[PDB]
Amino acid sequence: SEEVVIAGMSGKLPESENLQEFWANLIGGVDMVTDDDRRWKAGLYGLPKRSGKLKDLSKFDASFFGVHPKQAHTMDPQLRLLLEVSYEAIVDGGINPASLRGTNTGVWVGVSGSEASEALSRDPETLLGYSMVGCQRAMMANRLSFFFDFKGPSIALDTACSSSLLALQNAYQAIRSGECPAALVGGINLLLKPNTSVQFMKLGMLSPDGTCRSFDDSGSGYCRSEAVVAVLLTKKSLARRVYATILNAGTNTDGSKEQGVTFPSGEVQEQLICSLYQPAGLAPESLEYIEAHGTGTKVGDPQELNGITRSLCAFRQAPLLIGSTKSNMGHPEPASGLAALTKVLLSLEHGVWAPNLHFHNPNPEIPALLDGRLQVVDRPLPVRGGNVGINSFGFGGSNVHVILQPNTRQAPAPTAHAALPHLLHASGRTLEAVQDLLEQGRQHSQDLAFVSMLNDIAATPTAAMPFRGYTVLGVEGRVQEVQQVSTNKRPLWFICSGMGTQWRGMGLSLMRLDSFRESILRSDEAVKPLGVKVSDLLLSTDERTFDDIVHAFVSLTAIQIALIDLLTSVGLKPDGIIGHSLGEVACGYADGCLSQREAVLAAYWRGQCIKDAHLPPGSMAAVGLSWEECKQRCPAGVVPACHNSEDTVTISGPQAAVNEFVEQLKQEGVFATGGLAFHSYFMEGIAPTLLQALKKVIREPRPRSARWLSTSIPEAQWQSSLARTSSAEYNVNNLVSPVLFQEALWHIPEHAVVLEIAPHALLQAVLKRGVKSSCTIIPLMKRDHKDNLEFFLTNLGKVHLTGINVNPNALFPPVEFPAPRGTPLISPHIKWDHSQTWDVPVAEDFPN
Amino acid sequence: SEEVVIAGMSGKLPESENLQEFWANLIGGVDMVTDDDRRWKAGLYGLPKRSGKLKDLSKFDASFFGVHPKQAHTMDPQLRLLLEVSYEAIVDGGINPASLRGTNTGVWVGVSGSEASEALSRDPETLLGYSMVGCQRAMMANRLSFFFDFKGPSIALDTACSSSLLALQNAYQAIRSGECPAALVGGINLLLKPNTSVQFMKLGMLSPDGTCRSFDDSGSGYCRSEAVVAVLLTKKSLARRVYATILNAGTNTDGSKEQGVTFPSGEVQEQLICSLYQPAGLAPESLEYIEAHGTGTKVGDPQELNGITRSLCAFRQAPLLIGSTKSNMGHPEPASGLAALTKVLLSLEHGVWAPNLHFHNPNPEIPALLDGRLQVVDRPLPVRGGNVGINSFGFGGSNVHVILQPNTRQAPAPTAHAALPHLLHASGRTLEAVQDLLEQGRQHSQDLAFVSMLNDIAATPTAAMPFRGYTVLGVEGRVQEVQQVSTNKRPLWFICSGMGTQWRGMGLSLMRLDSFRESILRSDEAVKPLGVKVSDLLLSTDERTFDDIVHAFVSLTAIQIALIDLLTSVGLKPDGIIGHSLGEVACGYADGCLSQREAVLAAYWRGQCIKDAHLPPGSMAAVGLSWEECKQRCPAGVVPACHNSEDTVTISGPQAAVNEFVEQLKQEGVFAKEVRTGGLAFHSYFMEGIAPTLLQALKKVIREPRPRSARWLSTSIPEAQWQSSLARTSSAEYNVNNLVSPVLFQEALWHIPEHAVVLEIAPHALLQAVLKRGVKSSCTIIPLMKRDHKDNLEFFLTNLGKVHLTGINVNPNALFPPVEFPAPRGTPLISPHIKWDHSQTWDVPVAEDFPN
Ligand SMILES: CC(C)(COP(=O)(O)OP(=O)(O)OC[C@H]1O[C@@H](n2cnc3c(N)ncnc32)[C@H](O)[C@@H]1OP(=O)(O)O)[C@@H](O)C(=O)NCCC(=O)NCCS
Repeated sequence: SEEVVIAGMSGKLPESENLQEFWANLIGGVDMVTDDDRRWKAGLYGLPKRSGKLKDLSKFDASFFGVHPKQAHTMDPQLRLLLEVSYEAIVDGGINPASLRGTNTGVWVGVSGSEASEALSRDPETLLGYSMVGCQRAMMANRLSFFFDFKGPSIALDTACSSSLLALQNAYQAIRSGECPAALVGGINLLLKPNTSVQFMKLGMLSPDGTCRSFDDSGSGYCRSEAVVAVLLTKKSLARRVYATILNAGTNTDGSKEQGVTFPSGEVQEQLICSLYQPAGLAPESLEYIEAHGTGTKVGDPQELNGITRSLCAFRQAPLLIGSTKSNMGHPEPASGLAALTKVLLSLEHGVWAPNLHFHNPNPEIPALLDGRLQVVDRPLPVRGGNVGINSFGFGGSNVHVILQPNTRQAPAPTAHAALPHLLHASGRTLEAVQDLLEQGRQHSQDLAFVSMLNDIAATPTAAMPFRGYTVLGVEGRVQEVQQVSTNKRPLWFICSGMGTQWRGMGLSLMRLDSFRESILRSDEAVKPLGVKVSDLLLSTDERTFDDIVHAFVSLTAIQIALIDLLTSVGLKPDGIIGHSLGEVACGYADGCLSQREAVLAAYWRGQCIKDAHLPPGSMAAVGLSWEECKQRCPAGVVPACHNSEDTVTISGPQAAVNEFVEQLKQEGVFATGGLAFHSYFMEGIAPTLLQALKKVIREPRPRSARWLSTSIPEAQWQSSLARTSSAEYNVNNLVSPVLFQEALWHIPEHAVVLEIAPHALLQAVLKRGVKSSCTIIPLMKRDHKDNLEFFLTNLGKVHLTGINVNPNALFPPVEFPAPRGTPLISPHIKWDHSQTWDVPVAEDFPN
Repeated sequence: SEEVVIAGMSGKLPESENLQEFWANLIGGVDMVTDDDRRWKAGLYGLPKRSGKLKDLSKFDASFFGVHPKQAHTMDPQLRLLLEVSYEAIVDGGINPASLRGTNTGVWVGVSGSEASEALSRDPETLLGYSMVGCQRAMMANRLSFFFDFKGPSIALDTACSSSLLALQNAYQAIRSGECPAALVGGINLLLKPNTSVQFMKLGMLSPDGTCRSFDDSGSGYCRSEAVVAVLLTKKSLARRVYATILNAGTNTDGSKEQGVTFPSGEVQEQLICSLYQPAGLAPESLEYIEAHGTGTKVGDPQELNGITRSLCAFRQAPLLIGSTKSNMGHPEPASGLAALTKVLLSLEHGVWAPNLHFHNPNPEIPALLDGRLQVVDRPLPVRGGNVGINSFGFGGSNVHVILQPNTRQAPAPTAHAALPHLLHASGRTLEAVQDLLEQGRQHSQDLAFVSMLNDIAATPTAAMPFRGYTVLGVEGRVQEVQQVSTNKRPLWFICSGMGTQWRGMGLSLMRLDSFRESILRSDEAVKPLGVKVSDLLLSTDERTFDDIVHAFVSLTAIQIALIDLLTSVGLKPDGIIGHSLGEVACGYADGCLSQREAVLAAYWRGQCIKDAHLPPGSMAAVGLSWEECKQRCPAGVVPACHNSEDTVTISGPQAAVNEFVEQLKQEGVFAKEVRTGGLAFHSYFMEGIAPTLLQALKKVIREPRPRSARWLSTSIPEAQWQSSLARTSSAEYNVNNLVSPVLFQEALWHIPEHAVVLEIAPHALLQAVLKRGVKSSCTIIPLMKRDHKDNLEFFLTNLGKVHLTGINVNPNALFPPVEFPAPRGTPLISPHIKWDHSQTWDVPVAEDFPN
């Protein structure tokens, strides 16, 4: 009531294009403060040459954010960057942004400077109205709320250095209280305007060396720095990834102080800390590490650390580890808190505290550094376990402290079926975007949570993310396609194929998959009282198992049902359905006419009734002749049985006549079963005995829907009493009547996606010829493929490639969240279309 | 679940130097939008000539706020003005700011613009570091928190037009939750930089006519305006004044909208409203009036009002009254919400809704205006009763709504309490500041709550408010002084006087005062078993009552105790204490040595033991001779008895010798007059006769001798022996010693420090004369009662006033029965009578300080 977690993060920091580059610099002891001329000539107005600066301000994937180019060029680069970082942070947490649209999710952005607004409003003659909508401080929050459709609070707040952590704290209370299910929290700072650094210099706040020497005797001021950081908070119930749980957080203010408004009151800071620990059941003994503000100033460092000594150290046996991210990258003013937060969370996730720079000699006014009660993290130390504190104190006296509980959940042990292959989808703005996400999958193909999260974020509108891809994890090579999509809503068609598609040990492969095996085990309950188990048949090693015509009819249709069950579980419902032979039983299941039990028995009795009449030897053959031209040339006894295409027709009749009429047909160069002759007169013998058996199984005939196109009954009689329902009468009719397949294939619309639901994809050949050029035709199993699970997965991948959304996670047992600690970061692999590049204000745009 | 009230308010609005001028303009239908050149040449860059502007930005009482002049000149005028308005708002609510120092009181300021910061940071070569501390947006909140010592949150927030009402809403939740006992909420906007108006113009947001034609068909944009407003919220338990109770408030945000980020979503606004009424037990039927955002834009007016129609009108039988303060003064952007709030609260307080301007033809896209379900307040209508809604919606989509319950408490009946005089104090920055507050008191002298509040806020540090004053209400003429104070902490001395101070029906007057009467009735219980009641003695008509030496001793000391009890109840604890004669008994009470019972019996037995010995006729006389010169010239049997001053000494002895030594002393031209003593010779050998009989009686009354403190200076025992066994405690032994030993009074009066305040605690102020001569020139000497004054209550009050005049804080409210708060509705505003020292004028950025 209610637990609040840090779910996702991203950022741009000095010399750090994303949080991965940031971690690299932290743990590697790189100093991200630089002295180049990026923002203004170094030395200008006597300023320090050193400051923390972002690599680039010019990039922004404008069309993704609905920004036309004339506006993009007049947005605060703070905002352009924050839009990307905010998206990065939401998907970092395994969360599809669509899941939060329309919700009362809040946005709080800590921000102290609107230097671009100043620049872009300097000339009345030429300025643009829309510059306000891209630059005014309120918009730093409001444009986020607008893009993401977050209808909770949308506030830009300024408390100077504490602004971003105060934003965290405000968001935290909104979630704890119930106001908000989640919150996007931002911190931003840019160094565009030199006059600002001069004001700070003249106040005595900036060190000339341009260095935050956190805790050192040598410390003589702070280094100004840039940062764009965002973090997603959610209530625990919505989280996938969880970096940490926020145990507590508050703010107070120094109030009145004899020494002046910018003198930090260590006593009041201490007061804030004290109010948040022991009074809330949280012991200072529980802390492992505290991230101090640590700007490295003569006055403020001792105030702060001595305050820590009195509020926390005094109630502890063990030394308290202390650090400050500012030693590494300088001080990004209002973004300081979230910048530091990312250091803490990256440190926790990697198991190692990233060390401070510039700590050579403890400040002698700070007893606890000299007696070892505080221990500066000055080389990488391993994370021993414990809660974490964060200070962020602004120069006007606004103080904030937050207490974190790191997530320590470990990966599950691999089970019997983590050995399986998995499927990974991706969407993206560019080819590289998709390539990178897929590569990350390949590199962490065993991290079930990581893959589960990547799959959740892949289902996106095709307008927004026009590139898709898939790869199959857990198999020999790089099995991968990636391609651009066009935004046609591509309609989905199921084709259930007939006999001929059986084979030796089919579905031995897919029985490994728990989801498939369950649809087989449910088909077992339909045929247990009749002394047969489909599960045994599929798992059988016996060469001859499927020779028996009941073993074949039941196994063929039980596999079609399992394939339909999987396809359903991943979110595919068909726009149209078409059968061939025995496939019309499976179509009935796909249409909601037959239950599972009904359809499996309609295959058993269809097979049992034919086996028991020990009929004469018959034969069929596909032949290269049209429909009307088969009736012409067919010897007596042989009839055209299935209208596959304009060129292919399958004929049916007695073995004698058919084997002869085929050898005489090859001798004129023309294209040319179980010893049975389906869809001929031969089965009118079965008609009455079947009708009776299947009247006992299909008691309550349910209507066929518009989506299912019949192949047992021509278009002409679609309206009839027979065609209304999937009755026992409908089924018998299918057996004797011809299969009018090419008849239905005319109806398939442009750009459709056609799925051949069968244990072997026999009709691939026919469907290409029968269906429009645009349409893509996708098999699901192939006969004697080394591994059909791989095959199935690879072809689901091809469906995702079309623009239809597919979520593979339902194929495998669901992952238990929160994700384990150490689950790889997602934010750094979200890549944008930066073909771009956009205007950025420059020093000469401001007064001198 | 803690009730949150709006306790106090102040502001500067267009053409309106305070909320009274603002109310005058509202109810009078004055248009505060003007077209002069104050900020920039009107018309510049094609801008509207019209905007709402403050009369002045140049004033600020810098030293009061601890701002040195070099910094004052480089502060955002927003902040300078906000500091004054914030102070004004706290004291408006009857609340002394000192009562909130050190507390977790929060500060939230809605603010969208830092145009002064831009100006003051334009030249690197010459700019000041201090400019940041006076101009950066965070400081608009942080400097308030610094000055007032408010240690809760200190946040400057920007949601464009909704910022100040969002600040109200955030503060509201902090108080409701327990985070904060109170909160200062500000809203600020200035029009310094023309380029900003150009940006707004180019976005299509500003009407050319420079007018918010709220709800009119004609409406084509908004008028930009300035405003500095602040409001104090508290939890109910801390409030004195209560304008209204906040029943509910929330914010949401429009989110995603096809039409663009600055298109207002009436549907989402509706959603916000819906979430705050029926789900919280608040019925739309309960509203009387809703203050709409009402910027007067083609698109936004219908979105808003139709949203109101669907969220509220649809659940109402009666028409809903609607208005917008923006018709009156334009739109002050982030300060819009609190500006509108003051309209609502002023309207409520005066009993009349201030009408909109510029409403001629209803916007035809708004059905509810045409069918009468919404009724624009376009002429002044009386307030019939009901809850009030306020909308404030920012152009980036941040929406806020607050629901108010107006305060309707009425003044109690004057009833069976027949009207006493009261005392009214005031502090201020200038003479006028004090004169005005006192005048307001005089004009509302029967509003008990108003007076009680004015008294609470008068107690201030003397460094900060160097002028004080008082008046006595409820009496014949104008009893008033006002004067400047010096910042010496002036120490407070009590002088308990001796005999001679009795008189016929003394304290008949002060028995009206409940607190005094009770200290008499407690002195009655000490002497009921001995067949005497002091209350009867004071109320007695018998001319001779106080001739009897026990009637006098007990009544004199019982009144001294009651005066000490009053002085205590108004907050005065003495820095030093000094007795004379029988006064050393009362000193014991004032020092915490004697209980009330102990001290009243130590007067009874001191008097009864002298009455019993019917000793020889004796006499005393004050004489014009120094201490050592009396031992020289005194005939044997006469001794110098009391050392009153360097000039006056009272001699004591047998009637024979003293009457002769007085006629021989006038024949050498020396001052010499008899003292009326009951024919007795105090502080002579004559009382060694009483010594044993008293010591025994007083050992039965003072069972457990308690130590005298450093504060009490003895007059029965010289300085030299202050360390002794006798002087440790206020024992029976100490008391007997006083009777026989001389009274060493001028001895103690040397010790009284410079600039002290000396109170003669006696039923008549006999020693006034003596104390002036005995004590340093600086020191001020104040009586408390005077013999045969027409009315001693008036006198007492007038002299408490004179104590307040010195810089020592006195709170008269405890003398009278406590006022029940919240104050009644209509209690006069305080904010407009808080006047500052505006002698200095300060820099204000100008249009030329920005780019062109
Ligand atoms: C300082 C002092 C000289 C001033 O005396 P004062 O100004 O004449 O004061 P008084 O109380 O006498 O009052 C003034 C007038 O009212 C008269 N009066 C009215 N009511 C009176 C009353 N109840 N008792 C005595 N006199 C009274 C006086 O006779 C006097 O008359 P005058 O104006 O014609 O001279 C003198 O009060 C003094 O020294 N008192 C201290 C005596 C002392 O030390 N001990 C006494 C007992 S231990």
